[PDB]
Amino acid sequence: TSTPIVVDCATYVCNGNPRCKNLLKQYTSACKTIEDALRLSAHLETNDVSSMLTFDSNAFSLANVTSFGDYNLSSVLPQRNIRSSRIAGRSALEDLLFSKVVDVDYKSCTKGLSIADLACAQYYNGIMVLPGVADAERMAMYTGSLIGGMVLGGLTSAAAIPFSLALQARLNYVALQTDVLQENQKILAASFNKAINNIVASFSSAEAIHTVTIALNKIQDVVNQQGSALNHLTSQLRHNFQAISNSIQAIYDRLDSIQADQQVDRLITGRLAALNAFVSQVLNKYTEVRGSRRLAQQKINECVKSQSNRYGFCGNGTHIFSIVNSAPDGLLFLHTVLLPTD
Amino acid sequence: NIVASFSSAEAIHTVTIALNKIQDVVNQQGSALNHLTSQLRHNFQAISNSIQAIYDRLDSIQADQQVDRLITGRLAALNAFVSQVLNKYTEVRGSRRLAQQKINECVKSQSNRYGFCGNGTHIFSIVNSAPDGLLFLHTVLLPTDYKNVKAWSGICVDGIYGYVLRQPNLVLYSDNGVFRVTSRVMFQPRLPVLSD
Amino acid sequence: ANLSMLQLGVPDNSSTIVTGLLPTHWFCANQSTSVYSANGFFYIDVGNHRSAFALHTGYYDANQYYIYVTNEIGLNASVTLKICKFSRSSSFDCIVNLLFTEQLGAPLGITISGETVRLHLYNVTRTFYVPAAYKLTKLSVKCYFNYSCVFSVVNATVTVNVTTHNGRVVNYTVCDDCNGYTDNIFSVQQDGRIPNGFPFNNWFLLTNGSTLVDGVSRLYQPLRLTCLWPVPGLKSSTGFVYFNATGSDVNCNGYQHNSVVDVMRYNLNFSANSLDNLKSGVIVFKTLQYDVLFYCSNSSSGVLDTTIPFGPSSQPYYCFINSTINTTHVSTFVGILPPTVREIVVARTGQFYINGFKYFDLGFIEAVNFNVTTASATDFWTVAFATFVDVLVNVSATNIQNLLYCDSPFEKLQCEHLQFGLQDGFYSANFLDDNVLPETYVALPIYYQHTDINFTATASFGGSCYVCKPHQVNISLNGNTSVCVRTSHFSIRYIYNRVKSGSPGDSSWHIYLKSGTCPFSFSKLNNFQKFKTICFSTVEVPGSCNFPLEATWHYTSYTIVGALYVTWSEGNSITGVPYPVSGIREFSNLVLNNCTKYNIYDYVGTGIIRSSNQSLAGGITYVSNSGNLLGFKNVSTGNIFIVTPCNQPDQVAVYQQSIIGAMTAVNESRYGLQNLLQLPNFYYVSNGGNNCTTAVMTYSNFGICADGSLIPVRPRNSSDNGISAIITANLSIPSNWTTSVQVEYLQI
Amino acid sequence: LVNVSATNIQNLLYCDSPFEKLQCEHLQFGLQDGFYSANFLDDNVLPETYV
Ligand SMILES: *[C@@H]1O[C@H](CO)[C@@H](O[C@@H]2O[C@H](CO)[C@@H](O[C@@H]3O[C@H](CO[C@H]4O[C@H](CO)[C@@H](O)[C@H](O[C@H]5O[C@H](CO)[C@@H](O)[C@H](O)[C@@H]5O)[C@@H]4O)[C@@H](O)[C@H](O[C@H]4O[C@H](CO)[C@@H](O)[C@H](O)[C@@H]4O[C@H]4O[C@H](CO)[C@@H](O)[C@H](O)[C@@H]4O[C@H]4O[C@H](CO)[C@@H](O)[C@H](O)[C@@H]4O)[C@@H]3O)[C@H](O)[C@H]2NC(C)=O)[C@H](O)[C@H]1NC(C)=O
Ligand SMILES: *[C@@H]1O[C@H](CO)[C@@H](O[C@@H]2O[C@H](CO)[C@@H](O[C@@H]3O[C@H](CO[C@H]4O[C@H](CO)[C@@H](O)[C@H](O)[C@@H]4O)[C@@H](O)[C@H](O[C@H]4O[C@H](CO)[C@@H](O)[C@H](O)[C@@H]4O[C@H]4O[C@H](CO)[C@@H](O)[C@H](O)[C@@H]4O)[C@@H]3O)[C@H](O)[C@H]2NC(C)=O)[C@H](O)[C@H]1NC(C)=O
Ligand SMILES: *[C@@H]1O[C@H](CO)[C@@H](O[C@@H]2O[C@H](CO)[C@@H](O[C@@H]3O[C@H](CO[C@H]4O[C@H](CO)[C@@H](O)[C@H](O)[C@@H]4O)[C@@H](O)[C@H](O[C@H]4O[C@H](CO)[C@@H](O)[C@H](O)[C@@H]4O)[C@@H]3O)[C@H](O)[C@H]2NC(C)=O)[C@H](O)[C@H]1NC(C)=O
Ligand SMILES: *[C@@H]1O[C@H](CO)[C@@H](O[C@@H]2O[C@H](CO)[C@@H](O[C@@H]3O[C@H](CO)[C@@H](O)[C@H](O[C@H]4O[C@H](CO)[C@@H](O)[C@H](O)[C@@H]4O)[C@@H]3O)[C@H](O)[C@H]2NC(C)=O)[C@H](O)[C@H]1NC(C)=O
Ligand SMILES: *[C@@H]1O[C@H](CO)[C@@H](O[C@@H]2O[C@H](CO)[C@@H](O[C@@H]3O[C@H](CO[C@H]4O[C@H](CO)[C@@H](O)[C@H](O)[C@@H]4O)[C@@H](O)[C@H](O)[C@@H]3O)[C@H](O)[C@H]2NC(C)=O)[C@H](O)[C@H]1NC(C)=O
Ligand SMILES: *[C@@H]1O[C@H](CO)[C@@H](O[C@@H]2O[C@H](CO)[C@@H](O[C@@H]3O[C@H](CO)[C@@H](O)[C@H](O)[C@@H]3O)[C@H](O)[C@H]2NC(C)=O)[C@H](O)[C@H]1NC(C)=O
Ligand SMILES: *[C@@H]1O[C@H](CO)[C@@H](O[C@@H]2O[C@H](CO)[C@@H](O[C@@H]3O[C@H](CO)[C@@H](O)[C@H](O)[C@@H]3O)[C@H](O)[C@H]2NC(C)=O)[C@H](O)[C@H]1NC(C)=O
Ligand SMILES: *[C@@H]1O[C@H](CO)[C@@H](O[C@@H]2O[C@H](CO)[C@@H](O)[C@H](O)[C@H]2NC(C)=O)[C@H](O)[C@H]1NC(C)=O
Ligand SMILES: *[C@@H]1O[C@H](CO)[C@@H](O[C@@H]2O[C@H](CO)[C@@H](O)[C@H](O)[C@H]2NC(C)=O)[C@H](O)[C@H]1NC(C)=O
Ligand SMILES: *[C@@H]1O[C@H](CO)[C@@H](O[C@@H]2O[C@H](CO)[C@@H](O)[C@H](O)[C@H]2NC(C)=O)[C@H](O)[C@H]1NC(C)=O
Ligand SMILES: *[C@@H]1O[C@H](CO)[C@@H](O[C@@H]2O[C@H](CO)[C@@H](O)[C@H](O)[C@H]2NC(C)=O)[C@H](O)[C@H]1NC(C)=O
Ligand SMILES: *[C@@H]1O[C@H](CO)[C@@H](O[C@@H]2O[C@H](CO)[C@@H](O)[C@H](O)[C@H]2NC(C)=O)[C@H](O)[C@H]1NC(C)=O
Ligand SMILES: *[C@@H]1O[C@H](CO)[C@@H](O)[C@H](O)[C@H]1NC(C)=O
Ligand SMILES: *[C@@H]1O[C@H](CO)[C@@H](O)[C@H](O)[C@H]1NC(C)=O
Ligand SMILES: *[C@@H]1O[C@H](CO)[C@@H](O)[C@H](O)[C@H]1NC(C)=O
Ligand SMILES: *[C@@H]1O[C@H](CO)[C@@H](O)[C@H](O)[C@H]1NC(C)=O
Ligand SMILES: *[C@@H]1O[C@H](CO)[C@@H](O)[C@H](O)[C@H]1NC(C)=O
Ligand SMILES: *[C@@H]1O[C@H](CO)[C@@H](O)[C@H](O)[C@H]1NC(C)=O
Repeated sequence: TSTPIVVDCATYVCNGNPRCKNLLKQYTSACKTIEDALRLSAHLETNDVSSMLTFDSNAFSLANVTSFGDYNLSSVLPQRNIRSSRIAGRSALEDLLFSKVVDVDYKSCTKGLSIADLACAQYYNGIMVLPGVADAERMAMYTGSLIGGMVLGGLTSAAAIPFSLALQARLNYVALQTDVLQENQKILAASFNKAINNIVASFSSAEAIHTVTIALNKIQDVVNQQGSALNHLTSQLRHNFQAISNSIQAIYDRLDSIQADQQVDRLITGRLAALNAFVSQVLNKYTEVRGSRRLAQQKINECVKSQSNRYGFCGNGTHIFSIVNSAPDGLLFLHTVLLPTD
Repeated sequence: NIVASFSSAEAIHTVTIALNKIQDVVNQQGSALNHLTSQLRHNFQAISNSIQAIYDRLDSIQADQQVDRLITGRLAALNAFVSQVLNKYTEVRGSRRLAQQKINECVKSQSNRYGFCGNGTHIFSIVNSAPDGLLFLHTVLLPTDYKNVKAWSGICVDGIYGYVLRQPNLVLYSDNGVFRVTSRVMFQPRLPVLSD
Repeated sequence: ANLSMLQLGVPDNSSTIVTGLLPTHWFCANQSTSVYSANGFFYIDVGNHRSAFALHTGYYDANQYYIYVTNEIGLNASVTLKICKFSRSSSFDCIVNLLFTEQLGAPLGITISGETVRLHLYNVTRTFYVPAAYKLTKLSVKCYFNYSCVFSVVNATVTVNVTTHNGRVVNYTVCDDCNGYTDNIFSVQQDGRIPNGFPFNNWFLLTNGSTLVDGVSRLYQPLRLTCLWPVPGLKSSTGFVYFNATGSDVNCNGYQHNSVVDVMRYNLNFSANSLDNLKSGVIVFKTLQYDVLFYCSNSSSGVLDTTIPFGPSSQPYYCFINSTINTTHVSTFVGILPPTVREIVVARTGQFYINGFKYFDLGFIEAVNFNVTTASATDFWTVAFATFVDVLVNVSATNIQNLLYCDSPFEKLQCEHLQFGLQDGFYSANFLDDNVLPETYVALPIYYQHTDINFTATASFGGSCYVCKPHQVNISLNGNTSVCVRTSHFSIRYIYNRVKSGSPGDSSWHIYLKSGTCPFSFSKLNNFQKFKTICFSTVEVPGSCNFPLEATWHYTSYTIVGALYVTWSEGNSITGVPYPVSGIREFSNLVLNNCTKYNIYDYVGTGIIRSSNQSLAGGITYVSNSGNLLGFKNVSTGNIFIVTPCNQPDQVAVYQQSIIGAMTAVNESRYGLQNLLQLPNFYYVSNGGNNCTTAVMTYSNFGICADGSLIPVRPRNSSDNGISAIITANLSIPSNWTTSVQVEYLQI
Repeated sequence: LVNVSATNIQNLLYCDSPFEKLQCEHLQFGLQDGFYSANFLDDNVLPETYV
């Protein structure tokens, strides 16, 4: 996903000026279109994400750490409760990812009292940053459902199996096992536990460090871009066009309407052009993300729910299972694979 | 139900989505052209938006400057339009790649890619045309009722020799003492043989 | 028709003429099902039986909105309205789907004009805009007298005499008389509105220059009525009318508001016979000083006749103004009349218009005598007494087709988007509270030091004539030909000494500065404008831009008198001041707590300033990256001020062509909406309850339901089991299967 | 390169050295490690040619 942005046709051009309210009438068919594009895009994106984030209460309950035992899962599992009227909270890893890389509270932007923060300062120019879609409770519900599926083996009722068994089944898939005793499981549980600890430590601060670094770089990049786009849009308000000032009020304090309206029309033209450019940028980003969502869904189906044989896809090795967690604007996948040693 | 749903079951959800998407594609093509056309009215910093009106009032020594301003503006509008068009083509190319994969895997062959063509057991798909695209009708099986099965992990003859089914997709179970083998997917039981 | 006063649009305890799409005869029959030509219908039910009505076309059109009504009765009437496209009663595209609860015995109904659909719900009216509604000219009726249903098929152009008393309607009598009333006569509605559906037969839009021909726009026009006086009976014995409709004869039709208007509008009568159209007569205006006489003639020799043509001519008519000062019979040509004269409008301001076009401008008018000599009453259809309003108008061939007043929040949205009806969904809004603000002024330390200048003019007229020119004008700058500012501050006035005559015949002359050749307006040099140097002159100076001084006699003739010359260079040594500040050693001003205009260390804008106190180490100006003040520190001390934009933007939810609710940043009630919720990062204001079935509009994790209350979103429920393992166990294995077909669209 | 606050000098940077000149060119008191474009134009008086 990415955050929806809606920009007011008028406030971003003439920030509360009643003179422009008249001048802008002649651009209705060109100014309204800005809002139409932005609102539609927000709508479409909201619907799409909503169509992914489904929920299963059985698996959610079975996502309990006690289903996983020797393999741990505690830094992955959502907080079961925060003693509040909320189904779930963020896992330890999620708190880490979000905190390290880091919705506006618009109620504060009317109180005065403090020098305004950046958000309100953008709000004052008609640039609204909307609430998200993939909120924390939805993401946890979705995620917990995926995790419980790892232990809710194909039994009557909603009976679960030991995670040890689940994995054994996923091994037989690759190569039928001929040994009654699972010598492999203690080795793999221990190895797994180290791998997870290394990843969490790597994120907090093994070739896992390579892979983790890449994930962090990418997450940071996404964040920086959203900020940069808005800063550019906002900065352009200072770009006095071929006119006396960049303040419409300052123009009307100096010139009568017979000239002032021309000076202001130049500013209006410039500002509308800036908005058109912004909209194009936004639409392009949505297209990119749609591509990514398609891929993400494939990986959820093939590499989480089923278990594929697509060598070179989910994990450079023999894929046993994957864990999914939320991340800023996205999903983080932890692909657990086997690697031969001897 | 689908034809009726299109004319006006959870199929209604899926059909609604297809309709919304088809309509969206259509609206966008119209909107882009309307914008391009509307911009012709955006008189730039000149006397008029009609070149003729300019030449009826001013001699060439000034008229050519007024007109050059209009020309610059209009060329800029075209450049913007072209960029928009090219971006749309890129998007569609992505979609065509996917469409071809689905034709091959979900129409001609029949895949095992759970979660791909149809949320269920894919048997076959039908393809029809749609405005600017293809409509796929994926026919899948959905379980309705299942049996409770007394499964065994294997047989251990004389307390020494375990024997298990070679194929992991099969279940050995006790049909009230009669041992039978079934698929884990569909309840189509048969008697076991040693070669299993 | 047993209509309420509210349906009729009439005042209590009175007698009025009501015009338009009214009910008449009642089809009290048991024929079950029938079809009529119609522009609407009314019906009355009390009986416990279903009834239904529909307005439709003569064939099936897949893309026409059709109007369907159903009524069911219990204790009250359950009334359903649907305006939708139908699958040859299956709707699939709807403008409105509403349920009302109505008083039994009420006459309920629907009327259509153009694309406007009016729903009459006894006590109230609701309006919808429905594409091509005018096509719905067939009425189907399902209804019997056997079950109490009676109905009246509505045709067109009905005029009714209505009498009211003690809240009741007493009389409802259709005219056989009232010929032509439906094109010119109507009743003034509550608050002065002209009734929806009226045809503006001779009502022009006023202009000062160009005219609109076709399109939609917001106008400022004299379309709110305080009175309306039908076939007024104006005769040469009537005398003068003083704009405020408080004259002894002014029996206004409809509601009356005892105030003072901006204009009087005369809707003129005429025929095809030119000899019944040309009348002898004059129009006389009482100004603050003299009588002014307006009249016309066919030839240019105005001295040979005194007429007013109404209606179509066959020749040009020349029109002149006369006014006399101690036998100084000043007389001038003004202009040529249009081929047809239909409306005359006179403003208190002195502005005089014909068919919307301004012909001349008197200094001020106290009263008017439309002195047509006659034999009859039949020269006027009506006199309207009106004030200016902000209206959205659909203009066609220069005529009014659709007039929308924008007073309510929803009507204001229609105005803001210039659109007659919206699309259900979300809209941004910011209804700027346009008004006059106090001005604040904050600047770096400086001793205050100010000089006055006036640019004065004194004039004489009558050198050989009037209208032609001023005889002489004496122009000076504080008595000099050149005055300069050598002070930190200054201010400038403009004075026209008509008073020099002792007896201001000069009030017929208007002498003032024109927009100059300078990058500033003269009158704005008193705002906080900054220069290095200025100097002013009444005589030509090389390199100096100027402001021409122009004279006119009631804006007919125009001539240049002289000019004010100014030189300057940019910089910050000299500042203009709004008024002659005195006493103060160092000049500044600061207003807190409601909107101001400000100039603060050269940042200029508007908003609200509030005091605060934070440890803002550093400089004195705090701005956004868009260059707007966030705050400032008051130089001499550590007090800091916060600057905010009072006109905040909000999001409005629209459904069934009405405002449902709004998302805001401010903890207050809003667009009629009262019920305020606090949500983690905003407030939501509604008028809905907390029990409302389903969202109709959605975003994020919430939706807005049909009555505006909020509903939380919940993720789609779905689940399944895992994959069975090689374990001794009770497994669940599918036996019976069904099939479904899933639909996917891909663009190629 | 001057950091001005309430009209007063807060930070005065002379730009004589190449690195100080980069700070001047980007108007920034300290850079971010990485790559930068540079073209320190040798402003001076030139002879004029005429063809
Ligand atoms: C170029 O010139 C600049 C222009 O003047 C210069 O930037 C200015 O640098 C000074 C440093 O000298 C700023 O310092 C401020 O000091 C506050 C004052 O308290 C300190 O000083 C007193 C006097 O020196 C002492 O009495 C006091 O110490 C006592 O108390 C302590 C607390 O009780 C205790 O620990 C000590 O022992 C002692 O007893 C103390 O030392 C300080 O509050 C101030 O606030 C910032 O930090 C808070 C903590 O991080 C934030 O909470 C506040 O929220 C401040 O951060 C904001 O500003 C940063 C700088 O602009 C941004 O990075 C942040 O993002 C944040 O900005 C947001 O908020 C702004 C509104 O407040 C808004 O405008 C932004 O857009 C954004 O929203 C701070 O230390 C001084 O204010 C800087 N001044 C300005 C105007 O920026 C810059 O350094 C010079 N350039 C170069 C190259 O040097
Ligand atoms: C062609 O161009 C002329 C160009 O000037 C234009 O005429 C001008 O029209 C406006 C509108 O026709 C006239 O200006 C003033 O309008 C208000 C309008 O009411 C609105 O605003 C008040 C205040 O914001 C609200 O309360 C109200 O609800 C409305 O929303 C009138 O009320 C003003 O009338 C004043 O003068 C009367 C006579 O002097 C007084 O009885 C009345 O009390 C007013 O007093 C107020 O204004 C004085 C102004 O000097 C001030 O001293 C007093 O304290 C007090 O505040 C008023 O007329 C403007 O006057 C018009 N022009 C001329 C020459 O007079 C034409 O409309 C335009 N024509 C077309 C077709 O476009
Ligand atoms: C592919 O996508 C489909 C959609 O196309 C998903 O299939 C649905 O899966 C759910 C679970 O995944 C089905 O489960 C059934 O839900 C019914 C819904 O109950 C709610 O709604 C009713 C009606 O609105 C309310 O009264 C009730 O309180 C609920 O809020 C239940 O009603 C069903 O249980 C009943 O039937 C079973 C079977 O006969 C009995 O044991 C139960 O007692 C009870 O009587 C049940 O849970 C839903 O039917 C499925 N959809 C479809 C179209 O069949 C598929 O899962 C999905 N993915 C795959 C791979 O298949
Ligand atoms: C606008 O002005 C027209 C005048 O140009 C005016 O229409 C006329 O109204 C009267 C009043 O509304 C008509 O009625 C007449 O009344 C006298 C009454 O005694 C009769 O004698 C007239 O009889 C003549 O006309 C009959 C109808 O054509 C003939 O049958 C008979 O022989 C006579 O010739 C007549 O009824 C008069 O007809 C019309 N005038 C016209 C041109 O039709 C109109 O009402 C104005 N309206 C307003 C509100 O100003
Ligand atoms: C506006 O001001 C104008 C500025 O002067 C007015 O013009 C004047 O109008 C009067 C009538 O409009 C003229 O009358 C003159 O009368 C003499 C006298 O002879 C006439 O009377 C005898 C007796 O009634 C009769 O036998 C004769 O036939 C005449 O009818 C004539 O000899 C003149 O020829 C003339 O008609 C004024 O001279 C004239 N001004 C000018 C410049 O001519 C104008 O009336 C005013 N407009 C209005 C509507 O009041
Ligand atoms: C600008 O023009 C005015 C007129 O040419 C000249 O100043 C005027 O001075 C009088 C006396 O100082 C002001 O007060 C008036 O006093 C009389 C008598 O007590 C009283 O009836 C009037 O009400 C009024 O108070 C008058 O206000 C002032 N006029 C203005 C417009 O300020 C002024 O001198 C001029 N500027 C220069 C440089 O001369
Ligand atoms: C939005 O405005 C309403 C305006 O009524 C604010 O809610 C009100 O908050 C006061 C203060 O918390 C309530 O408490 C009252 O306090 C006085 C003083 O202690 C006491 O005399 C009264 O009995 C009462 O407790 C008041 O009940 C409450 N208003 C309502 C309708 O309940 C509200 O907080 C503002 N909301 C925000 C988020 O700013
Ligand atoms: C695993 O299940 C336990 C099952 O007992 C959860 O812990 C319980 O949480 C409820 C929450 O309302 C408390 O009343 C119980 O007392 C808690 N259990 C214990 C043992 O104290 C635990 O949170 C679940 N863990 C996970 C990861 O979901
Ligand atoms: C313009 O100024 C002249 C000069 O001040 C005025 O005419 C003077 O009037 C007095 C009084 O009648 C005479 O004593 C002077 O001789 C006249 N001067 C001249 C040069 O003839 C003139 O009246 C003023 N004009 C206006 C329009 O105010
Ligand atoms: C109209 O007459 C008044 C007298 O009826 C004129 O004003 C007077 O003119 C005389 C000398 O011509 C002065 O003494 C008076 O003091 C004037 N009146 C006032 C109030 O000062 C007036 O000028 C004549 N007006 C004209 C022809 O325009
Ligand atoms: C999914 O199934 C649950 C399980 O029965 C629904 O039941 C409750 O619905 C109300 C109102 O919809 C919620 O407040 C309760 O929290 C839900 N119950 C439980 C146990 O969670 C829920 O409606 C269903 N549908 C959806 C979309 O969540
Ligand atoms: C193979 O042997 C292990 C030992 O017989 C069995 O797994 C045991 O399952 C019970 C189930 O309640 C657990 O308590 C034991 O702790 C498991 N024990 C051990 C040692 O793992 C396993 O079930 C056997 N059967 C299969 C199908 O693997
Ligand atoms: C009729 O409308 C008035 C407002 O004009 C309102 O006060 C009254 O309660 C309404 N009455 C009914 C019965 O709806
Ligand atoms: C409506 O007009 C037809 C002529 O158009 C007429 O027959 C009918 O009776 C009129 N309606 C009513 C209510 O009388
Ligand atoms: C309306 O009734 C009053 C009372 O009957 C009468 O004065 C008036 O002339 C009537 N008007 C019409 C059009 O009949
Ligand atoms: C210039 O104005 C002063 C104004 O008070 C006046 O005394 C002076 O005589 C005027 N200058 C000339 C040259 O007349
Ligand atoms: C609002 O402004 C008027 C002046 O415009 C002043 O009387 C009033 O106190 C103001 N303040 C507030 C908060 O209402
Ligand atoms: C100062 O800041 C406090 C900070 O907690 C605020 O409550 C107070 O109103 C401020 N304003 C002033 C002018 O004291």
